[PDB]
Amino acid sequence: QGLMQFTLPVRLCKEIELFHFDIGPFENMWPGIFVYMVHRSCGTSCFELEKLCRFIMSVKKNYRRVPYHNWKHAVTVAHCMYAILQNNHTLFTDLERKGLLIACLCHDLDHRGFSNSYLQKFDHPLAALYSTSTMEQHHFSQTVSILQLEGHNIFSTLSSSEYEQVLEIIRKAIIATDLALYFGNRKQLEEMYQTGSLNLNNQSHRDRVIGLMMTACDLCSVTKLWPVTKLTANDIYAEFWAEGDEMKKLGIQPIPMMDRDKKDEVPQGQLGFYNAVAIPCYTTLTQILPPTEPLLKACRDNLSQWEKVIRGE
Ligand SMILES: Cc1cc(-c2cc(C(F)(F)F)nn2-c2ccc(OCc3cc(C(=O)N4CC5(CNC5)C4)c4ccccc4n3)cc2)ccn1
Ligand SMILES: [Mg+2]
Ligand SMILES: [Zn+2]
Repeated sequence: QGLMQFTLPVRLCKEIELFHFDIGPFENMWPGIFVYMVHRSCGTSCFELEKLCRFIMSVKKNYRRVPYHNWKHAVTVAHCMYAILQNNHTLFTDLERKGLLIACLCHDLDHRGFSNSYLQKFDHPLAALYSTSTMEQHHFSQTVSILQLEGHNIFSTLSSSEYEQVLEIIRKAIIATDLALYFGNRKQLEEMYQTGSLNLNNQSHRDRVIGLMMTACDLCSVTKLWPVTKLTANDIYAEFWAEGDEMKKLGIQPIPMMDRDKKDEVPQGQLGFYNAVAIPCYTTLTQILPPTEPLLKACRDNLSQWEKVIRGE
């Protein structure tokens, strides 16, 4: 695999450490950037080199050519996690860092470009399969599958006790990317910080904290520079409207978010999403992990930009 023979250009190493880094212009290097981020945080000799490169390229194969939930989004989510882990060096374990970077790379595995609402409505084999968090359990299942391929188990050169630790950590992280679960997860995190009940030693509090980090990296396109954040918004709407198009073909009227005929209300839609979802998430993450403040600042910068779009300013 050429992945082994790849090294990152020196001029990008400081740019990759920035929270608002955009991997967009470097598609050829995306598999190597993940190797670089694994080797930077976890170090070389953490994974057997060849098995790590099979895994990444196999992980890439199982990402479809959907407009948003694709291979570019997996590495983009994985970079923000790497940026979070690098700026919180002492507060996460060795098995957490390597598990979470793998989880973010696999958190949207085999996405077809469809909401959980769509699948749980048009009787798809995935919704008769997993009744809740439909795509999420399929993502973790596809992850367990790839690990068990020949010469791919990057984690079985490790205990069968340390093994199922990292796999549960991976499962929780991938399940936590279900946005419907984020609202409750965050409101309990907010309360524990009010009363001072947040315990890093308590492992069920760790899982809530990681889940919010998973939500933060999943939405990290709002924490990029305005030209990058704007263009990415086109990608997720093109995948939404395509799902809404398939609903109109059955006589079903989609919700305006999935309706391409209501493009003009996207700016007011983003502003509502930032205030209801994005800003609370990064504000809560910043309170628990102060070094994650640039994500909250960059999100504020993009909210003001959507503010200007609405007003013509
Ligand atoms: C896990 C997850 C992530 C994302 C996500 C990631 C990212 C990014 F890639 F950036 F990271 N973005 N998103 C994202 C995509 C579309 C969104 O859509 C909001 C909206 C609402 C209305 C509406 O109902 N409204 C607004 C209204 C009040 N004045 C008009 C009525 C809407 C209406 C018309 C047109 C467009 C509209 N869009 C919001 C966010 C999305 C969903 N789940
Ligand atoms: Mg997902
Ligand atoms: Zn995702």
